[PDB]
Amino acid sequence: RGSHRILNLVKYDLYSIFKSPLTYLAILVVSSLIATQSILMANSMDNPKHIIVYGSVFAAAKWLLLIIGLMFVVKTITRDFSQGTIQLYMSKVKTRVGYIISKTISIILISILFALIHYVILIVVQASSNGKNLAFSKYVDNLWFFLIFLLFFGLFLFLITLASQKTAMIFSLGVFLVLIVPFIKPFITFIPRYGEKVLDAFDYIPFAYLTDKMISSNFDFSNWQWVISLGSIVIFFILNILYVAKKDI
Amino acid sequence: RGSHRILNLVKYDLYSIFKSPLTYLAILVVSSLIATQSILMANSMDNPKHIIVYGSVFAAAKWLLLIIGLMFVVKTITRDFSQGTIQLYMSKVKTRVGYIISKTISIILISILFALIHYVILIVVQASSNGKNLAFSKYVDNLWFFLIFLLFFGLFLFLITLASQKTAMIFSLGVFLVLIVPFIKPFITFIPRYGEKVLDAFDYIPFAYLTDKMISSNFDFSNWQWVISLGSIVIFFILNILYVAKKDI
Amino acid sequence: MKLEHITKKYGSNVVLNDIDFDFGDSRIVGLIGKNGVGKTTVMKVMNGNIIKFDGKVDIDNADNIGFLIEHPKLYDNKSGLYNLKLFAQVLGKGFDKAYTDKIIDAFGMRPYIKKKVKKYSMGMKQKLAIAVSLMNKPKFLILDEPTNGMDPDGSIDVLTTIKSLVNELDMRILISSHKLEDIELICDRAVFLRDGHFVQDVNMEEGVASDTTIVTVDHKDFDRTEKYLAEHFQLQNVDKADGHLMINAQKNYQVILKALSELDIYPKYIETRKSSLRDTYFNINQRGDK
Amino acid sequence: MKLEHITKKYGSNVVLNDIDFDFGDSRIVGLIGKNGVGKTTVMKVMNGNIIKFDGKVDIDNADNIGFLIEHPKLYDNKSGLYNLKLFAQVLGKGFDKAYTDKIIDAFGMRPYIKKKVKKYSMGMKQKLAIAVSLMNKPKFLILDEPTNGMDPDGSIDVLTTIKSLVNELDMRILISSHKLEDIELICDRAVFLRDGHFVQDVNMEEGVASDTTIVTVDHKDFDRTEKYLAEHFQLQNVDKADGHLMINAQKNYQVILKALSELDIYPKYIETRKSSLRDTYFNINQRGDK
Repeated sequence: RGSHRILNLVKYDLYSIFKSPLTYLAILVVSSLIATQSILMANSMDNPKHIIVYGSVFAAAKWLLLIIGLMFVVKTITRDFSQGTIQLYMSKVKTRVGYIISKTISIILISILFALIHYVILIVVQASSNGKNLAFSKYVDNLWFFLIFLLFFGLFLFLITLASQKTAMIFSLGVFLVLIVPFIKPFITFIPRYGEKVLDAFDYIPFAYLTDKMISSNFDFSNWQWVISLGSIVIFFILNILYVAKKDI
Repeated sequence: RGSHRILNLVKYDLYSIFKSPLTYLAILVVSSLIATQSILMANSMDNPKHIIVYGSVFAAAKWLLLIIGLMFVVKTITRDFSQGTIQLYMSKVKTRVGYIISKTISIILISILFALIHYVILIVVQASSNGKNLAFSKYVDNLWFFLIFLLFFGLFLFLITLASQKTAMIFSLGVFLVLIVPFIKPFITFIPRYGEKVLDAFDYIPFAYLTDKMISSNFDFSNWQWVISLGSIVIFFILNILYVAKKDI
Repeated sequence: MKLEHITKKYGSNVVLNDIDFDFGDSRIVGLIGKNGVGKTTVMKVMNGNIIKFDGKVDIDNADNIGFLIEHPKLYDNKSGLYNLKLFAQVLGKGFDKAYTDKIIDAFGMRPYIKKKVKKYSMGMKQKLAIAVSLMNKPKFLILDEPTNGMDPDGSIDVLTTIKSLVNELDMRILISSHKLEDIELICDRAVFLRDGHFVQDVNMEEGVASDTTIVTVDHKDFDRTEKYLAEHFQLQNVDKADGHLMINAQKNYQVILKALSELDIYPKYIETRKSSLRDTYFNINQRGDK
Repeated sequence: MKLEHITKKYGSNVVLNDIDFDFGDSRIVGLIGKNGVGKTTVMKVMNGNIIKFDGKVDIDNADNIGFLIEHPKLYDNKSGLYNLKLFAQVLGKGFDKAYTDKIIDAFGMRPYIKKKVKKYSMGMKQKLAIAVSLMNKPKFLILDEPTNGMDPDGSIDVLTTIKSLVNELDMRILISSHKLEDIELICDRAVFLRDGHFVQDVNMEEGVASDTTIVTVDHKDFDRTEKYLAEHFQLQNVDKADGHLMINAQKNYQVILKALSELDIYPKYIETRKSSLRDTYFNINQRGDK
C-alpha cells in the first residue's frame, strides 16, 4: 500500500547513505579538523590552565557539518533525476504524491540522524577536556534549527530540480545560495544611504536571516519570524505537490 | 601532410579556448578581486601618501592566474578523452604522434597567452597608480616560470589520464596535488625530529618545491634544480610518446 | 484499458488526432509507424507519464502497469540483486523468493546476477530491464523496442520465453519496435499509425495468411497493367516506386501470362507467397518519402 | 586492408585464430556473427586501434581510411558544420565546398545542418556520423552498425544513398550490422565469423549449388525447352515424369520468358529456391546452440 511504498523508499534512501565510504571519510575529516582547531586555539595563545569555551567549537562544527549535510541532501534529492530512474516513479497520481512524501520523510530521517552525529561529536569533545558543561535545551533547540534549515533548503532545491531537471545547476545553485550572502554583506551593505532601510527589510526575506543566523552559536527567533518561516515551508510544500502533479515530461 | 594535421589540432583547440564566455567571466572576476584587494590594503591601513607595495599584487595575481591556467590546461587536455573522440585519432602511428605534438604546442600557446594577460593586468595597475616601476627581466623570468610549471603539470596529468581514462579523477588529483602540499606542510613538517632532514631532502622531489615557489614573490633556482626539472619534463614527454604508441583500447 | 478520442497537441503542432485503442480479444499487439510521428508520445500517454490527455482513460486501481520506454533506467552504481529487490519492494507488492527465482532461472541471468550493472553490456541491460518490468507483476505491459541490439538467436529465445510467460502469467503485451520480421513471429494483431491515426488494423490468428501473387514491372508499363488487371481481376495492393503489384493467390498463371503477352507487358519476377507486414508497411508509408 | 595469419589472444581467451581476408573483385562486404564473438575486435584490428596484431598488414600510404565504430562520437556543445569542418581539416586533405555540399544535399540534413547536435535525434546523429566518416575522403569505408536507430524506409534510403556514392566515387564498404534482411538487398559478398575464424564466404551472384530455380512446362514443349536451356545455361536436374526442370538461379526472368514466348511456350509455374543469409546463418549457427 501507500504506507509500504513510503517506508521502503525511505529505508532504501537510508541504506544508500549508510553504505558509501564518503560518509565515513567526511565524518573522519571533520572530526580531525575540529579537534585540531580546538586544541590549537585553546593550548597556545593566552596559555590558561586548559580552560576551554565551547561557543567557537559549536559554531565551527555546526557550519562545516551543515554544508556537508546540505550537499548530502542535494545528492539524495537529485539521484533519480541524474540517472533517469525518475521516469519509472511518475506513473500514477498516488505514486507521484508518495514520491514527494517519501523524499520529505527521508530528509527528516537524515536530519535526525545527523543531529545525533553532532551530539556524539560534541559529547566526546566535551568529555576529553575539562570545563563548564552545556545544557540539554541548547542541543534540543539546535536540533529544531537543524530540521528547519535542512527542510527549507531541501524543498526549495527540490522545486528547482523538478522545474529544470538539470543536476549541475542544483549543486552550483545550492553552493551559491548558502555561501553568497555572508561573503557579500561586508563588502556591500555599508555603502548605501539606504542600508538601514534594507537591513530593517531583511527581517522578512527567508534567505537573508536563515543564512545570517548560521554563524551565531545560539539562534533567536521572534514570533513573526517563526510564523513566516512555517508559512513559507508550507507554501513551498503545497506548491511542490501541485507542480509535480501538473508538470509534463 | 602531417603539418596541417598538427597545426589544425592546435589551432582549433586554441579557437575553442578563445570562444567561451567563462574565459571572460574568469578574467573579470580575477581582475576585480586583485584590484579590490590591492587598493583596499594599500590606501588606508596606515594612511600613507598613497604609496603602494607591489609584492602582494605580484603574488596574488600569480597565484590566481596559475590555478586558473592549470585548470584551463586540464580541461583542454581532457575534453577529447571525456567524449571518447580520441578513438578517431588513435588510428595510425603518425597521427598518434602528431596528436601529442599538437597537445604540447597547445600548452605552449595557452601559457604564452596567459603570460600576456598577466602582463596586461599588471601594466593597467601600474598605469593607474603612483610608485616605482619594475623591470622587464622580472617579466621574462615570469614567462619562463609559467612555461616550466604548466608544461610539467600538463605532462604529468597527461600520463595519469592515459593510464586511467577517467576525467573526474584527473580533476580531483590535479586540484589535490596543487593545493594540498602548501596547506599540509605547516601543520606537519615542524613536528618531527626528522623535519630538518626531510627539509634538506625536499630539494630533489619535483612536486614539493615547484608548488611551494608558486606563491612566492621571488623565484631563483640552482643549476641542479634546473637540470632535474628539465630532465623530468623530457623523460615525461618520451614516456608519454612511448605509451601512446603502445596502448590498446 | 481503452483509449477514446485522445487529442494531444504541442502549441500549434498536433501529435495525436482522435485516436482509439482497446485490447479486444487480442493477447500480443504490435505498434508500427515511422520515425518521429508520435509513437513514444502514445506510449507515454498510455503508460501514464502524460496527464494532459484530452480524452477518457478507463483503468482499474488493482491492475499494475510495467513499462519499457526509450532507454533503460537503472542504478548503474549498484548491483543486480539490489536493483531487482528495490524495484520489487518499491514498485510491486513485495519481494517473492520463489517468483524471483523462477524469473531469473527462466530468463537465464543467474551466472551474471551478482556482478555490477556497470560491467554489463547493452543487451544485458535490456534483459535485466525486461525482468524489472515484469517484477511489478503487472496486468499491462508496454515495451518500446526491447530487442534493439540482439542477434537473431537471442531475439528468438527472448520472444519464445516471453510467450511462454504469457501463459504462465495472465499478461497482455503491446510492443512498438522496428525490424518487423521479428514482430511477425510472435504477435496476434498489429496496428499501423499514420498522421496521428490508426489507418489499418490487420489481425492474424490462424495460418491462412491470405496468400498473394506479386508482379513486378517498370513504370511505363505499370500504368497499363494496373488498368487491365483491374478491369479483369480484383487487385489488392500497389507500390508505385518499385512497380510492385500484389494481386491475390492464383493457382494457374496461364490466363494472366497469355493476357499480358497479347498485352505486350511482361513481369520481371513471379512468385507466390504469404502476405506480410513488410508489404503492408511499405504500401502505407512509401508516399511521403519519395 | 588485408589480414594474413592473424591470431590474437586475451589471457586464456582466443579471439582471432588464423583469419585471412582480401578484397577480390568485390565492392560491398558484410560481416556477420554473434554478440561478443570479437567482431568489434576485428574492426579495431582493421581500423588500427589495436596494435598487437601478431601478423602482417600491407598498406599503401596513399590510401585513406574512414570508419564508424559502435556509437557516434561528436562534440556535443558545438554544431554539425563545426564537426564537418574540423574532421575535414584534421583527417582529410582539406575542406572543399562542392564535395561537402553534394554529400550534404544527397543525405538530406541541410535544414538542420546549422542546428546544435544536442537537439538532434539518434538517427540524425547516426547519419551525421556517416557524413563525418565520408569527410575523410577515404579509399576504404568501415562502418559498425550504421542502421540501428532508424525506421525501415529511412534505412533503405540511407543504404541507397551509400551504394550510389559507391558508384559515383570509388569506395569499398565493409558493413557489420544486424537486421540482415536490409543488408541482403544491396551487398556484394558476405563473411560469417564463428569460433574465431571466417567459416564461410558466399558470393551471391555466382551462387551455391543448393540454390535451384523450378520451371514447370507442358508435355509438348519439353524437347524445345530442354534444347534452349542446353544451349544457354547450366542444367542441374531434369525430371520428365514430374515435368519439372531445375535451372541455376537467375535474378531477372525477362530474357528467359522472352525466349520461351518466342518459341510459343508458356510455363505452368515458376519459382526459385534460394538460401538467404537468415537461412544460412541459422543453419550454420544451429550447430552450437541446438
